[PDB]
Amino acid sequence: KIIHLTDDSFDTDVLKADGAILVDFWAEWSGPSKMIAPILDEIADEYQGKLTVAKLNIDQNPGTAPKYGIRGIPTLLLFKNGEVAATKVGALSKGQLKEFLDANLA
Amino acid sequence: VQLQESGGGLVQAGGSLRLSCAASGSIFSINTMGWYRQAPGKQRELVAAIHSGGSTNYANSVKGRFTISRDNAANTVYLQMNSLKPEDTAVYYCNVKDYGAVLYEYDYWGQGTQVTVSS
Amino acid sequence: AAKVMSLLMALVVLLIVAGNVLVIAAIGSTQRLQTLTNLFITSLACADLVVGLLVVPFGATLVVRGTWLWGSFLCELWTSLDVLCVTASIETLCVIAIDRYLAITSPFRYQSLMTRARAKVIICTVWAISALVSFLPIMMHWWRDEDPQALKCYQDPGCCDFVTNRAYAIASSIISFYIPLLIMIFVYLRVYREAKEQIRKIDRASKRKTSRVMAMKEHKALKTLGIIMGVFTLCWLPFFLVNIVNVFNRDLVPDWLFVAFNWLGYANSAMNPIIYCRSPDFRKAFKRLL
Ligand SMILES: CCCCCCCCCC(=O)N(CCO)C[C@@H](O)[C@@H](O)[C@@H](O)[C@@H](O)CO
Ligand SMILES: CC(C)NC[C@H](O)c1ccc(O)c(O)c1
Ligand code: NA
Repeated sequence: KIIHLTDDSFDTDVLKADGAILVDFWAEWSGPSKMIAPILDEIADEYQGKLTVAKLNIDQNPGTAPKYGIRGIPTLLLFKNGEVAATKVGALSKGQLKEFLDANLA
Repeated sequence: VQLQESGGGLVQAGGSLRLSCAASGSIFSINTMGWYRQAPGKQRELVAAIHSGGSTNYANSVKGRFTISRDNAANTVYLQMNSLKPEDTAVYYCNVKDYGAVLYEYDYWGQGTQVTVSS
Repeated sequence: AAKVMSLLMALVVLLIVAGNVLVIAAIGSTQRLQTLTNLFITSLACADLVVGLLVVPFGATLVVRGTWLWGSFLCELWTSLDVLCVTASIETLCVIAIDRYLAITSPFRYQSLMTRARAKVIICTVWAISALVSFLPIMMHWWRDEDPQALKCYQDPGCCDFVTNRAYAIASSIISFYIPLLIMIFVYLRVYREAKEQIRKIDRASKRKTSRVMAMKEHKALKTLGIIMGVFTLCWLPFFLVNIVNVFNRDLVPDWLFVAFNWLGYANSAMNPIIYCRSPDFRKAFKRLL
Protein backbone atom coordinates (compact mmCIF):
# COMPACT_ATOMS: atom_id res chain seq x y z
CA LYS A 1 0.00 0.00 0.00
CA ILE A 2 3.06 2.36 -0.03
CA ILE A 3 3.11 4.90 -2.88
CA HIS A 4 6.62 5.29 -4.33
CA LEU A 5 6.67 8.90 -5.53
CA THR A 6 8.49 10.63 -8.40
CA ASP A 7 9.10 14.31 -9.26
CA ASP A 8 6.39 14.59 -11.96
CA SER A 9 3.70 12.43 -10.28
CA PHE A 10 3.97 14.48 -7.01
CA ASP A 11 1.24 16.97 -8.03
CA THR A 12 -1.22 14.13 -8.85
CA ASP A 13 -0.17 11.71 -6.05
CA VAL A 14 -0.04 14.20 -3.11
CA LEU A 15 -1.53 17.64 -3.91
CA LYS A 16 -4.54 16.35 -5.93
CA ALA A 17 -4.87 13.11 -3.90
CA ASP A 18 -7.76 12.19 -1.64
CA GLY A 19 -7.52 12.00 2.14
CA ALA A 20 -4.49 12.48 4.35
CA ILE A 21 -1.08 11.48 2.90
CA LEU A 22 2.14 11.00 4.91
CA VAL A 23 5.27 11.63 2.80
CA ASP A 24 8.66 10.18 3.83
CA PHE A 25 11.79 11.83 2.41
CA TRP A 26 14.43 9.07 2.53
CA ALA A 27 17.90 8.47 1.04
CA GLU A 28 19.77 5.19 0.43
CA TRP A 29 22.90 6.54 2.21
CA SER A 30 21.10 7.74 5.40
CA GLY A 31 20.96 5.22 8.28
CA PRO A 32 18.16 7.08 10.11
CA SER A 33 16.09 7.01 6.85
CA LYS A 34 16.43 3.16 6.81
CA MET A 35 15.39 2.70 10.48
CA ILE A 36 11.90 4.14 9.75
CA ALA A 37 11.39 2.18 6.46
CA PRO A 38 10.23 -1.13 8.08
CA ILE A 39 8.16 0.90 10.62
CA LEU A 40 6.28 2.76 7.82
CA ASP A 41 5.55 -0.59 6.06
CA GLU A 42 3.79 -1.75 9.26
CA ILE A 43 1.89 1.59 9.69
CA ALA A 44 0.54 1.37 6.10
CA ASP A 45 -1.39 -1.79 7.17
CA GLU A 46 -2.68 -0.58 10.57
CA TYR A 47 -3.56 2.96 9.33
CA GLN A 48 -5.17 1.68 6.06
CA GLY A 49 -8.10 4.01 5.20
CA LYS A 50 -7.19 6.64 7.86
CA LEU A 51 -4.18 7.79 5.80
CA THR A 52 -1.90 6.80 2.88
CA VAL A 53 1.88 6.39 3.26
CA ALA A 54 4.18 7.66 0.49
CA LYS A 55 7.98 7.48 0.04
CA LEU A 56 10.19 9.73 -2.12
CA ASN A 57 13.91 9.05 -2.71
CA ILE A 58 15.86 12.37 -2.62
CA ASP A 59 18.77 10.94 -4.69
CA GLN A 60 16.33 9.77 -7.41
CA ASN A 61 14.04 12.86 -7.31
CA PRO A 62 15.97 15.92 -6.04
CA GLY A 63 13.48 18.52 -7.40
CA THR A 64 10.69 18.14 -4.80
CA ALA A 65 12.71 18.66 -1.57
CA PRO A 66 13.89 22.31 -1.96
CA LYS A 67 10.27 23.51 -2.50
CA TYR A 68 9.18 22.67 1.09
CA GLY A 69 12.60 23.35 2.68
CA ILE A 70 13.76 19.88 3.78
CA ARG A 71 16.94 20.23 5.89
CA GLY A 72 17.52 16.80 7.50
CA ILE A 73 16.35 13.23 6.73
CA PRO A 74 14.08 11.39 7.31
CA THR A 75 11.48 14.20 7.46
CA LEU A 76 7.81 13.19 7.55
CA LEU A 77 5.31 15.74 6.17
CA LEU A 78 1.61 14.98 6.70
CA PHE A 79 -0.59 16.35 3.88
CA LYS A 80 -4.33 17.22 4.08
CA ASN A 81 -6.11 18.46 0.90
CA GLY A 82 -2.80 19.60 -0.68
CA GLU A 83 -1.67 21.45 2.50
CA VAL A 84 1.01 20.69 5.14
CA ALA A 85 -0.74 20.26 8.53
CA ALA A 86 2.26 18.77 10.44
CA THR A 87 6.00 17.93 10.37
CA LYS A 88 8.44 15.54 12.14
CA VAL A 89 12.21 15.24 11.57
CA GLY A 90 14.64 12.40 12.38
CA ALA A 91 14.04 8.75 13.28
CA LEU A 92 11.20 7.65 15.59
CA SER A 93 9.92 4.33 16.96
CA LYS A 94 6.43 2.93 16.19
CA GLY A 95 5.01 3.88 19.63
CA GLN A 96 6.25 7.49 19.35
CA LEU A 97 5.12 7.80 15.71
CA LYS A 98 1.59 6.42 16.32
CA GLU A 99 1.04 9.10 19.00
CA PHE A 100 2.08 11.82 16.52
CA LEU A 101 -0.30 10.39 13.89
CA ASP A 102 -3.31 9.65 16.19
CA ALA A 103 -3.26 13.27 17.44
CA ASN A 104 -3.10 14.84 13.93
CA LEU A 105 -5.91 12.63 12.48
CA ALA A 106 -8.77 14.73 14.04
CA VAL B 1 -13.25 7.69 69.81
CA GLN B 2 -15.11 7.34 73.13
CA LEU B 3 -15.00 9.88 75.99
CA GLN B 4 -15.41 8.22 79.41
CA GLU B 5 -16.31 10.70 82.17
CA SER B 6 -16.04 10.24 85.95
CA GLY B 7 -15.69 12.10 89.28
CA GLY B 8 -19.08 13.81 89.41
CA GLY B 9 -21.77 13.55 92.06
CA LEU B 10 -23.18 15.30 95.11
CA VAL B 11 -21.02 17.56 97.27
CA GLN B 12 -21.49 20.27 99.94
CA ALA B 13 -20.80 23.97 99.21
CA GLY B 14 -17.15 24.78 99.93
CA GLY B 15 -16.20 21.23 98.84
CA SER B 16 -13.92 19.87 96.12
CA LEU B 17 -14.36 17.45 93.22
CA ARG B 18 -12.00 16.00 90.61
CA LEU B 19 -13.55 15.23 87.23
CA SER B 20 -11.64 12.92 84.90
CA CYS B 21 -12.27 12.25 81.19
CA ALA B 22 -10.30 9.51 79.44
CA ALA B 23 -10.46 9.54 75.63
CA SER B 24 -9.97 6.06 74.14
CA GLY B 25 -9.47 6.17 70.35
CA SER B 26 -7.49 7.62 67.45
CA ILE B 27 -6.76 11.33 68.08
CA PHE B 28 -4.28 13.66 66.31
CA SER B 29 -1.17 14.62 68.30
CA ILE B 30 -2.34 18.25 68.26
CA ASN B 31 -5.72 18.64 70.03
CA THR B 32 -7.68 20.65 72.61
CA MET B 33 -9.41 18.84 75.51
CA GLY B 34 -11.88 20.68 77.74
CA TRP B 35 -14.83 20.68 80.10
CA TYR B 36 -18.12 22.37 79.24
CA ARG B 37 -21.23 22.56 81.44
CA GLN B 38 -24.97 23.12 81.10
CA ALA B 39 -26.98 24.48 84.04
CA PRO B 40 -30.73 23.70 84.11
CA GLY B 41 -32.53 25.87 81.52
CA LYS B 42 -29.30 27.49 80.27
CA GLN B 43 -26.97 27.19 77.29
CA ARG B 44 -23.87 24.98 77.24
CA GLU B 45 -20.84 27.09 78.22
CA LEU B 46 -17.09 26.52 78.48
CA VAL B 47 -15.68 25.81 81.94
CA ALA B 48 -12.04 25.04 81.12
CA ALA B 49 -9.88 23.85 78.22
CA ILE B 50 -6.29 22.77 77.69
CA HIS B 51 -4.34 22.61 74.42
CA SER B 52 -1.86 19.80 73.73
CA GLY B 53 0.94 22.40 74.12
CA GLY B 54 0.07 23.47 77.69
CA SER B 55 -2.08 26.52 76.88
CA THR B 56 -5.12 26.88 79.14
CA ASN B 57 -8.39 28.77 78.94
CA TYR B 58 -10.81 29.34 81.86
CA ALA B 59 -14.14 31.11 82.30
CA ASN B 60 -14.27 34.05 84.77
CA SER B 61 -16.96 32.31 86.87
CA VAL B 62 -14.46 29.48 87.69
CA LYS B 63 -11.12 31.41 87.56
CA GLY B 64 -8.80 30.85 90.54
CA ARG B 65 -10.95 27.94 91.84
CA PHE B 66 -10.99 25.35 89.03
CA THR B 67 -7.76 23.88 87.62
CA ILE B 68 -7.53 21.89 84.36
CA SER B 69 -4.64 19.60 83.50
CA ARG B 70 -4.00 16.70 81.18
CA ASP B 71 -2.25 13.39 81.57
CA ASN B 72 1.21 13.45 80.00
CA ALA B 73 1.01 10.00 78.33
CA ALA B 74 -2.63 9.05 77.60
CA ASN B 75 -5.45 11.28 76.37
CA THR B 76 -6.99 12.02 79.78
CA VAL B 77 -8.02 15.43 81.14
CA TYR B 78 -8.70 16.28 84.80
CA LEU B 79 -10.64 19.23 86.23
CA GLN B 80 -9.97 19.88 89.93
CA MET B 81 -12.99 21.89 91.12
CA ASN B 82 -12.45 23.59 94.53
CA SER B 83 -14.57 26.06 96.57
CA LEU B 84 -17.72 24.78 94.84
CA LYS B 85 -20.92 26.86 95.04
CA PRO B 86 -24.57 25.98 94.18
CA GLU B 87 -24.11 28.05 90.98
CA ASP B 88 -21.65 25.41 89.67
CA THR B 89 -24.42 22.73 89.58
CA ALA B 90 -24.66 21.46 85.99
CA VAL B 91 -24.20 18.55 83.59
CA TYR B 92 -20.46 18.70 82.85
CA TYR B 93 -19.46 17.48 79.35
CA CYS B 94 -15.98 16.42 78.19
CA ASN B 95 -14.87 17.74 74.78
CA VAL B 96 -12.02 16.89 72.39
CA LYS B 97 -11.27 19.12 69.40
CA ASP B 98 -9.14 17.15 66.94
CA TYR B 99 -7.06 19.17 64.44
CA GLY B 100 -6.01 16.19 62.24
CA ALA B 101 -7.93 17.45 59.18
CA VAL B 102 -5.70 20.60 59.16
CA LEU B 103 -8.33 22.76 57.41
CA TYR B 104 -11.12 22.11 59.96
CA GLU B 105 -11.64 20.80 63.50
CA TYR B 106 -13.65 17.70 64.43
CA ASP B 107 -15.62 17.59 67.72
CA TYR B 108 -16.07 14.70 70.12
CA TRP B 109 -18.54 14.97 73.01
CA GLY B 110 -19.01 12.77 76.07
CA GLN B 111 -22.44 11.67 77.33
CA GLY B 112 -22.28 14.19 80.25
CA THR B 113 -21.91 13.62 84.02
CA GLN B 114 -24.04 15.27 86.74
CA VAL B 115 -22.49 17.54 89.34
CA THR B 116 -24.82 18.94 92.03
CA VAL B 117 -23.75 21.36 94.77
CA SER B 118 -26.01 22.36 97.71
CA SER B 119 -25.88 25.07 100.43
CA ALA C 1 -6.57 15.25 19.73
CA ALA C 2 -7.18 18.82 18.49
CA LYS C 3 -10.92 18.22 19.21
CA VAL C 4 -10.05 16.63 22.60
CA MET C 5 -8.26 19.87 23.64
CA SER C 6 -11.46 21.94 23.05
CA LEU C 7 -13.70 19.49 24.97
CA LEU C 8 -11.18 19.54 27.84
CA MET C 9 -11.49 23.35 28.13
CA ALA C 10 -15.29 23.09 28.45
CA LEU C 11 -15.21 20.75 31.49
CA VAL C 12 -12.53 22.97 33.13
CA VAL C 13 -14.90 25.96 32.94
CA LEU C 14 -17.78 23.79 34.16
CA LEU C 15 -15.85 22.42 37.15
CA ILE C 16 -14.61 25.90 38.19
CA VAL C 17 -17.98 27.67 37.99
CA ALA C 18 -20.02 24.73 39.34
CA GLY C 19 -17.66 24.03 42.23
CA ASN C 20 -17.14 27.62 43.33
CA VAL C 21 -20.77 28.73 42.91
CA LEU C 22 -21.73 25.76 45.07
CA VAL C 23 -19.21 26.72 47.80
CA ILE C 24 -20.18 30.41 47.95
CA ALA C 25 -23.87 29.41 48.11
CA ALA C 26 -23.16 26.89 50.87
CA ILE C 27 -21.29 29.46 53.00
CA GLY C 28 -23.84 32.25 52.41
CA SER C 29 -26.96 30.16 53.01
CA THR C 30 -25.84 28.28 56.19
CA GLN C 31 -25.33 29.97 59.60
CA ARG C 32 -22.98 27.21 60.78
CA LEU C 33 -20.55 27.61 57.82
CA GLN C 34 -19.89 31.34 58.51
CA THR C 35 -16.58 30.86 60.38
CA LEU C 36 -13.43 32.96 60.00
CA THR C 37 -11.58 30.27 57.98
CA ASN C 38 -14.58 30.11 55.61
CA LEU C 39 -14.37 33.90 55.26
CA PHE C 40 -10.92 33.43 53.64
CA ILE C 41 -12.43 30.50 51.66
CA THR C 42 -15.08 32.92 50.37
CA SER C 43 -12.34 35.30 49.11
CA LEU C 44 -10.66 32.32 47.43
CA ALA C 45 -13.91 31.10 45.88
CA CYS C 46 -14.73 34.54 44.46
CA ALA C 47 -11.36 34.79 42.71
CA ASP C 48 -11.57 31.26 41.30
CA LEU C 49 -15.14 31.90 40.10
CA VAL C 50 -14.12 35.07 38.19
CA VAL C 51 -11.41 32.91 36.57
CA GLY C 52 -14.05 30.41 35.41
CA LEU C 53 -16.60 33.01 34.26
CA LEU C 54 -14.37 35.51 32.45
CA VAL C 55 -10.68 34.59 32.29
CA VAL C 56 -10.81 30.96 31.08
CA PRO C 57 -13.52 31.51 28.37
CA PHE C 58 -11.62 34.36 26.67
CA GLY C 59 -8.42 32.33 27.13
CA ALA C 60 -10.11 29.31 25.49
CA THR C 61 -11.01 31.30 22.36
CA LEU C 62 -7.43 32.56 21.95
CA VAL C 63 -6.45 28.85 21.62
CA VAL C 64 -9.46 27.86 19.44
CA ARG C 65 -9.22 30.71 16.90
CA GLY C 66 -5.44 31.27 17.15
CA THR C 67 -6.06 35.04 17.60
CA TRP C 68 -7.62 37.80 19.74
CA LEU C 69 -11.07 38.73 18.43
CA TRP C 70 -11.93 41.52 20.92
CA GLY C 71 -9.25 44.19 20.32
CA SER C 72 -6.34 45.82 22.11
CA PHE C 73 -8.28 47.31 25.06
CA LEU C 74 -9.95 44.02 26.02
CA CYS C 75 -6.61 42.22 25.64
CA GLU C 76 -5.16 44.63 28.25
CA LEU C 77 -8.25 44.47 30.48
CA TRP C 78 -8.42 40.64 30.23
CA THR C 79 -4.69 40.26 30.95
CA SER C 80 -5.16 42.46 34.04
CA LEU C 81 -8.20 40.46 35.17
CA ASP C 82 -6.25 37.20 34.78
CA VAL C 83 -3.34 38.41 36.90
CA LEU C 84 -5.72 39.95 39.50
CA CYS C 85 -7.64 36.73 40.09
CA VAL C 86 -4.59 34.43 40.02
CA THR C 87 -2.72 36.76 42.42
CA ALA C 88 -5.74 36.96 44.80
CA SER C 89 -6.31 33.20 44.65
CA ILE C 90 -2.74 32.10 45.41
CA GLU C 91 -2.18 34.83 48.05
CA THR C 92 -5.48 33.72 49.70
CA LEU C 93 -4.15 30.11 49.86
CA CYS C 94 -1.23 31.52 51.82
CA VAL C 95 -3.50 33.47 54.19
CA ILE C 96 -5.54 30.25 54.79
CA ALA C 97 -2.36 28.30 55.69
CA ILE C 98 -1.59 30.97 58.31
CA ASP C 99 -5.20 30.94 59.58
CA ARG C 100 -5.06 27.17 60.07
CA TYR C 101 -1.61 27.47 61.64
CA LEU C 102 -2.88 29.85 64.35
CA ALA C 103 -6.10 27.91 64.94
CA ILE C 104 -4.20 24.58 65.29
CA THR C 105 -1.06 25.52 67.25
CA SER C 106 -2.39 28.44 69.34
CA PRO C 107 -6.20 28.20 69.38
CA PHE C 108 -6.88 30.39 72.44
CA ARG C 109 -4.50 33.07 71.16
CA TYR C 110 -6.09 32.86 67.68
CA GLN C 111 -9.62 33.74 68.94
CA SER C 112 -8.70 37.14 70.44
CA LEU C 113 -5.97 37.79 67.81
CA MET C 114 -7.93 37.03 64.60
CA THR C 115 -11.18 39.06 64.77
CA ARG C 116 -13.74 39.36 61.96
CA ALA C 117 -12.62 42.94 61.25
CA ARG C 118 -8.95 41.87 61.12
CA ALA C 119 -9.82 39.08 58.64
CA LYS C 120 -11.63 41.62 56.40
CA VAL C 121 -8.60 43.93 56.41
CA ILE C 122 -6.36 40.98 55.43
CA ILE C 123 -8.78 40.03 52.61
CA CYS C 124 -8.99 43.65 51.38
CA THR C 125 -5.19 43.83 51.34
CA VAL C 126 -4.86 40.59 49.32
CA TRP C 127 -7.18 42.03 46.66
CA ALA C 128 -5.59 45.51 46.78
CA ILE C 129 -2.14 43.97 46.12
CA SER C 130 -3.64 41.82 43.34
CA ALA C 131 -5.01 45.02 41.73
CA LEU C 132 -1.75 46.94 42.03
CA VAL C 133 0.22 44.06 40.45
CA SER C 134 -2.32 43.49 37.65
CA PHE C 135 -4.39 46.53 36.64
CA LEU C 136 -1.97 49.32 37.60
CA PRO C 137 1.08 48.05 35.62
CA ILE C 138 -0.75 46.45 32.68
CA MET C 139 -3.19 49.26 31.92
CA MET C 140 -0.47 51.93 32.41
CA HIS C 141 1.93 50.03 30.06
CA TRP C 142 4.62 49.47 32.72
CA TRP C 143 4.61 45.75 31.83
CA ARG C 144 5.58 46.70 28.22
CA ASP C 145 8.91 45.54 26.72
CA GLU C 146 11.00 47.80 24.40
CA ASP C 147 11.96 44.85 22.09
CA PRO C 148 10.71 45.26 18.46
CA GLN C 149 9.07 41.80 18.07
CA ALA C 150 7.36 42.30 21.45
CA LEU C 151 6.28 45.79 20.32
CA LYS C 152 4.73 44.10 17.24
CA CYS C 153 2.25 42.24 19.51
CA TYR C 154 1.30 45.46 21.34
CA GLN C 155 0.65 47.25 18.01
CA ASP C 156 -1.34 44.28 16.56
CA PRO C 157 -4.89 44.07 18.03
CA GLY C 158 -5.13 40.45 16.82
CA CYS C 159 -2.10 39.49 18.96
CA CYS C 160 -2.67 38.99 22.71
CA ASP C 161 0.45 37.12 23.81
CA PHE C 162 1.82 37.69 27.29
CA VAL C 163 5.06 39.59 26.79
CA THR C 164 6.63 41.47 29.68
CA ASN C 165 9.85 43.27 30.54
CA ARG C 166 12.28 41.59 32.94
CA ALA C 167 11.17 43.62 35.96
CA TYR C 168 7.47 42.87 35.72
CA ALA C 169 7.86 39.16 35.00
CA ILE C 170 10.05 38.72 38.07
CA ALA C 171 8.10 41.01 40.45
CA SER C 172 4.65 39.77 39.42
CA SER C 173 5.75 36.10 39.64
CA ILE C 174 7.24 36.66 43.12
CA ILE C 175 4.18 38.51 44.48
CA SER C 176 1.65 36.18 42.81
CA PHE C 177 3.45 32.85 43.49
CA TYR C 178 6.87 32.65 45.23
CA ILE C 179 6.29 34.75 48.39
CA PRO C 180 2.98 32.82 48.88
CA LEU C 181 4.65 29.46 48.26
CA LEU C 182 7.54 30.02 50.68
CA ILE C 183 5.12 31.23 53.38
CA MET C 184 2.99 28.10 52.83
CA ILE C 185 6.06 25.83 53.06
CA PHE C 186 7.35 27.55 56.23
CA VAL C 187 3.87 27.68 57.83
CA TYR C 188 2.72 24.12 57.10
CA LEU C 189 6.18 22.73 57.92
CA ARG C 190 5.68 23.95 61.52
CA VAL C 191 2.32 22.07 61.70
CA TYR C 192 4.26 18.92 60.79
CA ARG C 193 6.99 19.83 63.34
CA GLU C 194 4.41 20.65 66.04
CA ALA C 195 2.75 17.24 65.54
CA LYS C 196 6.15 15.48 65.38
CA GLU C 197 7.37 17.14 68.61
CA GLN C 198 4.05 16.42 70.35
CA ILE C 199 4.50 12.67 69.60
CA ARG C 200 7.97 13.09 71.20
CA LYS C 201 6.47 14.51 74.44
CA ILE C 202 3.85 11.70 74.63
CA ASP C 203 6.73 9.16 74.36
CA ARG C 204 8.70 10.93 77.13
CA ALA C 205 5.55 10.83 79.27
CA SER C 206 5.34 7.03 79.18
CA LYS C 207 8.60 6.34 81.13
CA ARG C 208 9.81 3.93 78.41
CA LYS C 209 6.50 1.97 78.60
CA THR C 210 5.20 2.69 75.06
CA SER C 211 6.48 4.10 71.76
CA ARG C 212 3.83 6.06 69.83
CA VAL C 213 3.23 5.07 66.17
CA MET C 214 1.51 6.94 63.32
CA ALA C 215 -2.19 6.14 63.64
CA MET C 216 -5.13 6.89 61.37
CA LYS C 217 -5.28 10.59 62.37
CA GLU C 218 -1.60 11.33 61.71
CA HIS C 219 -1.61 9.62 58.26
CA LYS C 220 -4.78 11.51 57.21
CA ALA C 221 -3.11 14.79 58.28
CA LEU C 222 -0.07 13.98 56.16
CA LYS C 223 -2.26 13.07 53.15
CA THR C 224 -4.25 16.34 53.46
CA LEU C 225 -1.03 18.30 53.81
CA GLY C 226 0.38 16.43 50.78
CA ILE C 227 -2.67 17.30 48.69
CA ILE C 228 -2.55 21.00 49.73
CA MET C 229 1.12 21.55 48.81
CA GLY C 230 1.26 18.93 46.03
CA VAL C 231 -1.72 20.06 43.95
CA PHE C 232 -0.95 23.80 44.33
CA THR C 233 2.71 23.34 43.33
CA LEU C 234 1.92 20.86 40.52
CA CYS C 235 -0.56 23.36 39.04
CA TRP C 236 1.40 26.65 39.32
CA LEU C 237 5.16 25.96 39.75
CA PRO C 238 5.63 24.81 36.08
CA PHE C 239 4.07 28.00 34.63
CA PHE C 240 5.75 30.38 37.09
CA LEU C 241 9.12 28.63 36.68
CA VAL C 242 8.88 29.06 32.87
CA ASN C 243 7.52 32.64 33.23
CA ILE C 244 10.87 33.67 34.82
CA VAL C 245 12.87 31.54 32.30
CA ASN C 246 11.27 33.20 29.22
CA VAL C 247 12.59 36.65 30.25
CA PHE C 248 16.24 35.61 30.03
CA ASN C 249 16.54 32.98 27.22
CA ARG C 250 13.30 33.59 25.28
CA ASP C 251 13.41 30.84 22.61
CA LEU C 252 14.37 28.13 25.18
CA VAL C 253 10.79 27.18 26.11
CA PRO C 254 8.22 26.81 23.26
CA ASP C 255 5.02 28.86 23.07
CA TRP C 256 2.64 25.83 23.06
CA LEU C 257 4.19 24.66 26.39
CA PHE C 258 4.00 28.13 27.99
CA VAL C 259 0.29 28.32 27.18
CA ALA C 260 -0.37 24.70 28.25
CA PHE C 261 1.43 25.26 31.58
CA ASN C 262 -0.73 28.39 32.18
CA TRP C 263 -3.84 26.26 31.63
CA LEU C 264 -2.54 23.79 34.22
CA GLY C 265 -2.65 26.78 36.63
CA TYR C 266 -6.28 27.57 35.71
CA ALA C 267 -7.11 23.94 36.68
CA ASN C 268 -6.08 24.65 40.32
CA SER C 269 -9.10 26.99 40.58
CA ALA C 270 -11.23 23.83 39.94
CA MET C 271 -9.22 21.85 42.53
CA ASN C 272 -9.46 24.48 45.35
CA PRO C 273 -13.20 23.88 46.11
CA ILE C 274 -12.45 20.17 46.49
CA ILE C 275 -9.46 20.54 48.86
CA TYR C 276 -10.63 23.36 51.16
CA CYS C 277 -14.36 22.44 51.54
CA ARG C 278 -14.39 18.83 52.79
CA SER C 279 -15.59 19.64 56.34
CA PRO C 280 -18.60 17.70 57.69
CA ASP C 281 -20.56 20.98 57.75
CA PHE C 282 -19.68 21.62 54.06
CA ARG C 283 -20.72 18.03 53.11
CA LYS C 284 -24.10 18.52 54.85
CA ALA C 285 -24.72 21.95 53.28
CA PHE C 286 -23.88 20.59 49.79
CA LYS C 287 -26.46 17.79 50.25
CA ARG C 288 -29.04 20.37 51.42
CA LEU C 289 -28.42 22.58 48.33
CA LEU C 290 -28.84 19.73 45.81
C1 LIG D 1 -1.92 47.78 50.68
C2 LIG D 1 -0.83 48.41 49.85
C3 LIG D 1 0.42 47.53 49.85
C4 LIG D 1 1.51 47.92 48.84
C5 LIG D 1 1.00 48.09 47.40
C6 LIG D 1 2.10 48.06 46.33
C7 LIG D 1 2.82 46.71 46.30
C8 LIG D 1 3.28 46.32 44.91
C9 LIG D 1 4.41 47.24 44.50
C10 LIG D 1 4.57 47.02 43.02
O1 LIG D 1 3.84 47.70 42.33
N1 LIG D 1 5.41 46.08 42.54
C11 LIG D 1 6.65 45.64 43.19
C12 LIG D 1 7.68 46.75 43.09
O2 LIG D 1 8.16 46.93 41.76
C13 LIG D 1 5.08 45.35 41.30
C14 LIG D 1 5.18 46.18 40.01
O3 LIG D 1 4.55 47.45 40.15
C15 LIG D 1 6.58 46.50 39.48
O4 LIG D 1 7.50 45.44 39.73
C16 LIG D 1 6.45 46.84 38.00
O5 LIG D 1 5.71 48.06 37.89
C17 LIG D 1 7.77 47.01 37.28
O6 LIG D 1 8.49 45.79 37.42
C18 LIG D 1 7.53 47.36 35.81
O7 LIG D 1 8.71 47.83 35.13
C1 LIG E 1 -2.49 34.43 29.53
C2 LIG E 1 -2.03 35.38 30.65
C3 LIG E 1 -2.95 36.62 30.74
N1 LIG E 1 -1.94 34.61 31.91
C4 LIG E 1 -1.27 35.37 32.98
C5 LIG E 1 -0.88 34.45 34.14
O1 LIG E 1 -2.06 33.83 34.64
C6 LIG E 1 -0.16 35.26 35.24
C7 LIG E 1 -0.81 35.61 36.42
C8 LIG E 1 -0.12 36.34 37.41
C9 LIG E 1 1.21 36.70 37.20
O2 LIG E 1 1.88 37.40 38.15
C10 LIG E 1 1.86 36.34 36.03
O3 LIG E 1 3.16 36.68 35.82
C11 LIG E 1 1.18 35.63 35.04
NA1 NA F 1 -2.24 43.48 21.08
